[PDB]
Amino acid sequence: HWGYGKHNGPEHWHKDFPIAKGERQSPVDIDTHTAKYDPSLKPLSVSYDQATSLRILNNGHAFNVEFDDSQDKAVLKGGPLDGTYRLIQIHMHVGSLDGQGSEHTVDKKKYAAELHLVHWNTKYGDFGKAVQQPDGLAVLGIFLKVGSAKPGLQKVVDVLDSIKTKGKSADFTNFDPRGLLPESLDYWTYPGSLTTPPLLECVTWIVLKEPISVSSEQVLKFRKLNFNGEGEPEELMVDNWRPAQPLKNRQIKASFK
Ligand SMILES: [Cu+2]
Repeated sequence: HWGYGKHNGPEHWHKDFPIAKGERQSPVDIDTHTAKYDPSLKPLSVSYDQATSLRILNNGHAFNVEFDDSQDKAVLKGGPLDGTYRLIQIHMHVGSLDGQGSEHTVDKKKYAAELHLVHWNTKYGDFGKAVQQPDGLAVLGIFLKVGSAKPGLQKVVDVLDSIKTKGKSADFTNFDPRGLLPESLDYWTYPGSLTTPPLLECVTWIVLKEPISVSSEQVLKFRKLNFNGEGEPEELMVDNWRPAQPLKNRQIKASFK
């Protein structure tokens, strides 16, 4: 199996999933001084108006909000993308200390957490088929930094008690993901992979420059989930992040100067 522990952590993943040592693995450190600004990139289009959330679940790796992706309700397009990408899931990578938690780093700096809004290319029929394509997924990464409480996240915060342990799930309809975005849509983009097994290199990464803020109380609560199942020794779901991987010969582009 796999996890974030000493014996099944990121350093062990390559034995079950050889692609862990591939050419386009994620996350990566974003060196703001070498990223290439590209004014040819069309603007990032986020259309979450009729988004329809379904459930929130603790799969032992993170909390996950699942959406109905049977139609073009909550979609992502524009930016470096060709076609339409449907939102299917949102989860969070969180640290144990405010100075760590994010998967992507900026000039080596790590944020307290990182939200990943996963979308898949509609020209592929469904998510399962999409992950098998180099351009099958588009994942929006949003950093979290301590500040004023974030209303959009309080919705999640308010339900955490119900999904404390691995396998627990709860109804999570009428959740508006628009509430998870910072003011600016400026971003960095590069070709990468899923950051948890199977680690398929099928995603176009779009990492927002502006982190959203969350209150200390909110962050504390997001660290109260468990990796373990109910009844087993309690293992706090903290530091469920994969460290930065070798960029190799990939170019990180910026949508802003
Ligand atoms: Cu993720």
